[PDB]
Amino acid sequence: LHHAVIPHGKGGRSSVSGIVATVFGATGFLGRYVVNHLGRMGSQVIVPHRCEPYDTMHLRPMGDLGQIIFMDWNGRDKDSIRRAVEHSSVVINLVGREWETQNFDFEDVFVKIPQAIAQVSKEAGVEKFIHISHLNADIKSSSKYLRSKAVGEKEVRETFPEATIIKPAEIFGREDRFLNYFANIRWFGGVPLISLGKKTVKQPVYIVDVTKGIINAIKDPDARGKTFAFVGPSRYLLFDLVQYVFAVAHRPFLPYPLPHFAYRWIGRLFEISPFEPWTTRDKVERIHTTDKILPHLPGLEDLGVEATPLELKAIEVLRRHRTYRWLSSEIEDVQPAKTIP
Amino acid sequence: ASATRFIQWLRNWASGRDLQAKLQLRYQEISKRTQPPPKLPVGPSHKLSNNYYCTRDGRREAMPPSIVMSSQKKAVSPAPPIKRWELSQDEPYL
Amino acid sequence: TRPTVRPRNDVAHKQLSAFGEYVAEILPKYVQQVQVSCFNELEICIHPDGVIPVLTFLRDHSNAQFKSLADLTAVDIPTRQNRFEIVYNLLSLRFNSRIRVKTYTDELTPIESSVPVYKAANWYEREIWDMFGVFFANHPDLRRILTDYGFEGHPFRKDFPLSGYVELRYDDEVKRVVAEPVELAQEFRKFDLNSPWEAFPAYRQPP
Amino acid sequence: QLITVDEKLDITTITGVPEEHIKTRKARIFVPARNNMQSGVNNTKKWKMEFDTRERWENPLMGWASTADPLSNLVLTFSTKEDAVAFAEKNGWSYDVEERKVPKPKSKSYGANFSWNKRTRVSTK
Amino acid sequence: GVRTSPTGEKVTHTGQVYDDGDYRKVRFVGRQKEVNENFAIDLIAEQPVSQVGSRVISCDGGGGALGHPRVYINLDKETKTGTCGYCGLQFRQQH
Amino acid sequence: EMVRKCDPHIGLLHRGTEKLIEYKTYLQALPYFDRLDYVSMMCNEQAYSLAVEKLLNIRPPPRAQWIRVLFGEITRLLNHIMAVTTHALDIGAMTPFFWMFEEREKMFEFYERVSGARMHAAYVRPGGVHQDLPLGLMDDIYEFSKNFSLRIDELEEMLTNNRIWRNRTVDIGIVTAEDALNYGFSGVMLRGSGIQWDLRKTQPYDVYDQVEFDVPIGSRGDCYDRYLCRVEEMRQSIRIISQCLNKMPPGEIKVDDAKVSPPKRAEMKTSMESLIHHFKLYTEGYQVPPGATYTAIEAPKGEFGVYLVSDGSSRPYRCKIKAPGFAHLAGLDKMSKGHMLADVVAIIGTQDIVFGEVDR
Amino acid sequence: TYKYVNLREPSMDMKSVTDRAAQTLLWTELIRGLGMTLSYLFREPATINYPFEKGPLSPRFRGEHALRRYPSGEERCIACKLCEAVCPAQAITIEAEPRADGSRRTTRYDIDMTKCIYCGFCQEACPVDAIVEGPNFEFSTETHEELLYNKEKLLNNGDKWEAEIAANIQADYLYR
Amino acid sequence: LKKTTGLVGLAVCETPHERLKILYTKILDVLGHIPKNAAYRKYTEQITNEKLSMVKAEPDVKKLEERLQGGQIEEVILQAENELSLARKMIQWKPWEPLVEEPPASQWKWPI
Amino acid sequence: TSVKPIFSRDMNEAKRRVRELYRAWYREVPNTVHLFQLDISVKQGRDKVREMFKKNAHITDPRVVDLLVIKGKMELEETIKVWKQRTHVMRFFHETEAPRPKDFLSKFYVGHDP
Amino acid sequence: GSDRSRFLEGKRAVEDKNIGPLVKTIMTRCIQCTRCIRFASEIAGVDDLGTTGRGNDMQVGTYIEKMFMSELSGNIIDICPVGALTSKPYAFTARPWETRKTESIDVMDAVGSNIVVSTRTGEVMRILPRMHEDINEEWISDKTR
Ligand SMILES: CCCCCCCCCCCCCCCCCC(=O)OC[C@H](COP(=O)(O)OCCN)OC(=O)CCCCCCCCCCCCCCCCC
Ligand SMILES: NC(=O)C1=CN([C@@H]2O[C@H](COP(=O)(O)OP(=O)(O)OC[C@H]3O[C@@H](n4cnc5c(N)ncnc54)[C@H](OP(=O)(O)O)[C@@H]3O)[C@@H](O)[C@H]2O)C=CC1
Ligand code: SF4
Ligand code: SF4
Ligand code: SF4
Ligand code: SF4
Ligand SMILES: [K+]
Ligand SMILES: [Zn+2]
Repeated sequence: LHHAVIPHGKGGRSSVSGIVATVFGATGFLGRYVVNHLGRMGSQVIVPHRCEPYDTMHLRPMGDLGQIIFMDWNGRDKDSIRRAVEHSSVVINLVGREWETQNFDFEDVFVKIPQAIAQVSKEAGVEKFIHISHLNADIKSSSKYLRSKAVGEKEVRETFPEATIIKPAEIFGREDRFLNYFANIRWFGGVPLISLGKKTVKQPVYIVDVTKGIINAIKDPDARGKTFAFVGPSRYLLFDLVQYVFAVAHRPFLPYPLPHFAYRWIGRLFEISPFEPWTTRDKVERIHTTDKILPHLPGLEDLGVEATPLELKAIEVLRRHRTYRWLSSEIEDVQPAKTIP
Repeated sequence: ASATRFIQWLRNWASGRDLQAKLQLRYQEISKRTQPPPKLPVGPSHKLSNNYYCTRDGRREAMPPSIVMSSQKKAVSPAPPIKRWELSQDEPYL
Repeated sequence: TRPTVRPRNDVAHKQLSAFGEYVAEILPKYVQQVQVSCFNELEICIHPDGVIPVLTFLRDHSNAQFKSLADLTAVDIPTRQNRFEIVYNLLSLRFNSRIRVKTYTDELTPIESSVPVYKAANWYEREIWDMFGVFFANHPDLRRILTDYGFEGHPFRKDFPLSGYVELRYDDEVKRVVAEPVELAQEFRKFDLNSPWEAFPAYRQPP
Repeated sequence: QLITVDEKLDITTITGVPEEHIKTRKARIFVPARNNMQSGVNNTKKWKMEFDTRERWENPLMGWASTADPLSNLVLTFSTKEDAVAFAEKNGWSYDVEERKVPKPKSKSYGANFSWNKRTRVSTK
Repeated sequence: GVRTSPTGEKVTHTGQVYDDGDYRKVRFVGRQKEVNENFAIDLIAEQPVSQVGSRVISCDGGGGALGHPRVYINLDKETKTGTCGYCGLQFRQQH
Repeated sequence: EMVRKCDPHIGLLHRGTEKLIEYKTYLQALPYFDRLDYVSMMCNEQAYSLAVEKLLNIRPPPRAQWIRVLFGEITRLLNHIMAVTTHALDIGAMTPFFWMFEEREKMFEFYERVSGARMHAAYVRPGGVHQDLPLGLMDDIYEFSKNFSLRIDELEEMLTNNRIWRNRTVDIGIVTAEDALNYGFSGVMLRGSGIQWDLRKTQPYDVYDQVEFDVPIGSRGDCYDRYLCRVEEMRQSIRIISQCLNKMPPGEIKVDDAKVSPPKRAEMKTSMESLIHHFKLYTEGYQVPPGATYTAIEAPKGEFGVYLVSDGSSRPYRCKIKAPGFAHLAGLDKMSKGHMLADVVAIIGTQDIVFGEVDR
Repeated sequence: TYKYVNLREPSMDMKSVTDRAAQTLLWTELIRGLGMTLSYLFREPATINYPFEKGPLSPRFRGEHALRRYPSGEERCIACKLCEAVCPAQAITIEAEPRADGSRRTTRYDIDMTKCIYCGFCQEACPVDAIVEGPNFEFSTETHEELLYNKEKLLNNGDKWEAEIAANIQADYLYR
Repeated sequence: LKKTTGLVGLAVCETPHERLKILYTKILDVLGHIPKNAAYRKYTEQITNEKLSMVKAEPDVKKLEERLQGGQIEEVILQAENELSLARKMIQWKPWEPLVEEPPASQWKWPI
Repeated sequence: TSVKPIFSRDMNEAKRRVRELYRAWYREVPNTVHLFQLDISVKQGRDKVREMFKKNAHITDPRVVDLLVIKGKMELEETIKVWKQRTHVMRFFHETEAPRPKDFLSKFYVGHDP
Repeated sequence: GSDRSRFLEGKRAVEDKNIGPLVKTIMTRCIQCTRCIRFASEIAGVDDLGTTGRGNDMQVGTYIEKMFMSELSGNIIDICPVGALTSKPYAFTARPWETRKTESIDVMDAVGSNIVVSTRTGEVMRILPRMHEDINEEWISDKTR
């Protein structure tokens, strides 16, 4: 170890963890938790960002002076990528959109960009590489999102064979597009579900569990060249999960079946939005994709993390969706949803 | 200083005062920002003789407190009663 | 006639000495020591049991009339078995004089609240309790006044570290301000300044 | 009226000190040694209490010396060894005490410099 | 003078420069490393030695009370110059 | 909107000033006093300087004492402007604040010209003052003073006889003389109720026994009488300043004793004794003989005192600061009985609170 | 001596009672207060046109710090550490060693400008006028780290501001 | 009769001489229950008699305030009430008794 | 060994005060979870309350017990009157602090602290 | 002493003397106390130091160019009351007030000399003797120092 990266202190804000991490896509939902955890223990974090600097302001309080470094980068320019990684010991890739745009599509963000980061990182001598894939990645999937995840995951593996690839289920948390997505359907009255959501099983995972898994993968030498599946502790039918969301938010729940073709037609309607789409056809498919069971892969327990149950943290996410009448309701008012042994 | 006669009369009348004689903005009546150098005086201890520090050493004349009573006639007060104050001849009543 | 030396006032010294023993004559049950400093301040050292009798006498007696509690505070001297010294600074407008009354206590012994004598003492005693941990009995409302809510310890104790044990920051994961063990990017640099040569022979202590 | 409390004074649960900085610390009770660069002895009069030294590391930004030890600068002065020990007992700290070192009395004789037959005779003044 | 390390980083007048593999140089990427280009060690060495006709000379740095404390320098050795310990000006005895 | 209980929760500006001072030499601790009542900076410095001078048994020279009184009264003007105009501003009269902070702006210029800092001058020190007046400064103070009384009149034309101002202030926050004494009040909080007390008169310091001035006294013990007392005190400060300008004597400005006050720079660079004493004063600092004093002054907000404990070394052992606003705010609940929400706004202003000194 | 601020007995003659009746009903004292704000409307305001115009300062002003040189270009600082000792805020950090020649010079000289109280004790303590507070007060930054000055930044400040600094010391050094 | 005492909350006394005779007399009676040799009894009887002599000798209220040298006559009456309250409390406190306890060896030794 | 008491003459009186304070805290936890809108459950709050009482279970000095009860009551008054904020109430749970090892080997790897 | 000077003349200036790599000599600071001479003779048993000339020009030194390299030579740094004899390795690195003093034991021999380790900001700056009458008195060897 070079002398500047020998750990020192007691793992606090002013300590030296010895980690020099470049986190791509740090300005997102997962990125803010990864940067927070890295900063807590005194890591040097490089945050290359495409967005406008106002949108990185929430990251600045997460590290001691000089520990959070911001760079500009473009996914299509390799000089920008190489400048951001050439001094790092671990590169973390959290890049992704849930929708396509006129400038970037699922192939671009889930294949070309991850491959370029892995390619440039390897040439720069970066030793650790963590890449976030998806539990349901599949070339036979209806959703181009999941098809692109399968291709990119493969690509990263050849380009950077020692990469740790992490495949989470849907991640729930304060800024998620999962529990919040279901709660915001109330603005349309009833909740449409394909086949009433009785033919779908989800295994959502908690954001902090995923973050701790990523942090523990950096330090663990066993995590190199491995693929992990980060899943929550319980499996639910989609109908029960959405019903549970509305029970915690104390909103009237009026589910009704909607066929795939009709509901695929609603997704394209919302895709017209030149801004962030409320929903897309791809999202409709992903929501209704049953979460795979991959026993051969290691999970959170193999990284020393106890998966946090949904029931213990839903109120943390869903309290703000309640009206004034129900804001103060406590965590014990709603019965847990039915699980699947 | 540049106000016209009419405005000077108007604002003088409105305030009831002669404002021009006591203007709140500063002009040429204030000191120059470049001044001749000073030559400051010296204190009384600047002497070449009869100036032994032991004879003008305030700190070394401070003594530990005088013990009046340790737990080892006319009544008195801490000081004489305070003399009563007098009304100002300048302006007793505001 | 000595421009740099502070002049003495032996009249005030004489007057304060006479009053100091006058108080010792009237309150012998409590007064343990009376002294007058070279700059003419009178201190009465009393047994803690006599806080109310002594302060009440100084306030109400016709030759005292110390109607104003200027200041009430504590000093921590760890080398003493009664480490805390409680200091009352009183002012008599009638006689244009000041007097200091001092007592002592430890971490576990309560001192009687002097709010019945001086209503000014209410917040001064909360501050002493807050910063030193001295408990004042029969206080109408004793609680922290200066330290953060839930703060642990008494910072003005000499053995409490300058920077404390905890520091605060905002944590994005829990979306609130959190407290965590203190780490300093630059440790406070302790200086050893005392000269090894004695400065004031008048205060030398026997070997 | 007074009560009998038949216990050794122990105030560790009402001082606010974290658990770690009561039982892992080691206080040293000593009289500081004279700074040998000077002859003055006025800094060898009182007893001191100090705690064990812990890690100091370099701040990555400026290179300053960082610390996570809240007691690094805590030094207490006491009149006697007994006072220091009593303060450490009631606070729960493990301590080591070191006897005061007083210089030995020397036999000095200016005339020894000019001895008729001894080796103390000097060859220069 | 301001050298440049084989990486290209400028070396300061204190001899500081991050070595290869020191992550801390990331702090200068997209920015710059602040280096004063006027090395005092070089500038003082450009002052000519002053010839004086006495064994002892005094230096206050010039400018009276604007200089440094006045010190007296011995010039007895002829194998070297007398240097001011405050400002580094050099003096030599004129035969 | 009737107030039934006022429970002031303070300590939101507690910065452990008194613990920090224990790690500082006596010189190093002086700037902490600028930052207590940060509206009366030099008055805070003077209270500390008097206390240290008393323990040192030294005396500042006459010119320094005169400069201290001069800038003490200038500081009283700075404080009373802030006290009255922010009080008026809280009651809804915003305009006088602007007229008068242009005068306050001119007084920061006097601060900056003697110290180089507009507010935290650190100018008054144990032994005298740091530097002598720059040439031409007393002329400028005189020009400022010659017009200030007119500015006070303009303030009075807006408030004093304004029936709206009187409605908001008359019979609000009445405190009896007996209560004010027992509650630890001082300054205008005593004189508003008729108590005839002013430490500049009864326990004078520096050269206050050489200037003539009148102490304003109220009759009804309410906000309006305390407002009038503060306004009249500004006129008396102008009266004192006029005497300080005419009576300013020549001579040195810090005690000619280089074991307390640092030598002049020219001497430090020439004399071996001066260099040694400069070196030691700016590293170890002067030692103070062991002792304890409670020293107090008539600060603009009332009695400001320090209980300063010395253990013989160059760093104070204990420094308890007596802030007048601490006692006054503790009496806010007493004064607000029977009043409405908007009166508590007036009562807070009449007490003239700055939480730097209250919380330290 | 004391005076009464509010101890008046008002006149009860008919003229005085009617003068107060007119005042109450006709709001005369309220109109008088309007006249005073009207008189300010027609005064020239005190605003200056910042940043084109600047507030007056004096040579003593305590602003941004700088490390100075002798005319030959040698550093004035001799690593005596008096400024570090006196700094009330412990804002100065210094390391030193013999330079490549025999000179006593600093290898580290930092000022944490976010610890500094701009008190000027360091320039008072300095025996060689090496560390000064300059006249610059317009150096606000976008990041905290930009206010942690190392020796290179401070030497640059001295080289940047020496022309003004030397003239300010020239105006004030006879008061010091 | 004065219009005001000038101190807020201190009302003007119609009959100051009569009030002062009653209060000093009450003080003296209360002092008669303190032990004879107690210093509080001796000093307080001494000063109380002195004031009582002035009250009888001088009938003019303005002139009486000049003798008593204790402020307004209403301030003197209040002070006599305070002393009377103190005397009653001193009987129960009994501070003429010997010192309750010596302090520890060097409780009052400064510097340490 | 004769000293001035605070509130309790002996340890049996002191334990009566301790039991009373425990009841007040036990009753309060349901309200505190509601008013402050905490994401912990009432059991968690009551478990934390129990934990804080058991760290002091070894005291044998009634004056020390009297002070802990005194401090515990001020602590409770801050909570009931909502002088505390959510951050102060949650400081008891140390959510953002990582677990420090207690075994020798884990301490050995990280650093030098005993 | 007094707080000021009345000396209105020029000062003496003495030339410096090389006595080896451990002790720096700035002899204009010497106050002619002869502590080094007496230590060199009596404690180290070396008669190399002395005084030359007389009057105001009397100079401490070796007269000839000579090294004072006793195994106890570093102790003349401590006894010298002024900065005339200072430590070359320690030169300019630290000031006294800013050092933290750890009382420790030397391990360069089996004598067990008591020392004070002076540290600053997590760095060892110098070694000083610590008086122990029954071991090293108040000296240490050069290897220890
Ligand atoms: C021949 C037969 C004829 C019969 C008719 C003859 C009658 C003629 C005389 C009648 C009286 C005329 C005036 C009547 C108007 C109301 C007067 C009034 O009520 O003002 C008094 C009011 C009370 O205030 P105060 O003094 O505190 O209390 C009094 C005792 N309680 O105080 C106030 O109201 C003060 C209000 C404060 C707010 C004022 C803010 C604005 C001030 C400037 C306004 C200028 C007026 C401009 C009007 C514009 C016209 C369009
Ligand atoms: N439910 C979930 O959240 C799950 C997430 N994942 C994966 O985890 C990773 C992060 O999830 P999440 O944090 O929710 O993703 P977010 O959409 O929340 O944040 C995406 C990040 O990628 C960056 N980014 C997106 N497109 C581009 C682009 N074209 N060029 C440069 N930067 C870009 C964004 O930066 P900007 O803000 O500048 O656009 C943002 O920082 C993604 O790969 C996602 O697929 C896997 C399984 C489930
Ligand atoms: S101005 Fe004051 S606080 Fe700032 S560096 Fe200088 S001495 Fe320290
Ligand atoms: S700047 Fe001045 S005071 Fe500070 S170390 Fe350098 S020479 Fe000494
Ligand atoms: S010990 Fe130092 S001062 Fe004394 S003679 Fe030797 S060199 Fe000179
Ligand atoms: S520190 Fe001592 S030896 Fe050195 S120059 Fe100053 S007085 Fe002389
Ligand atoms: K030496
Ligand atoms: Zn020079």
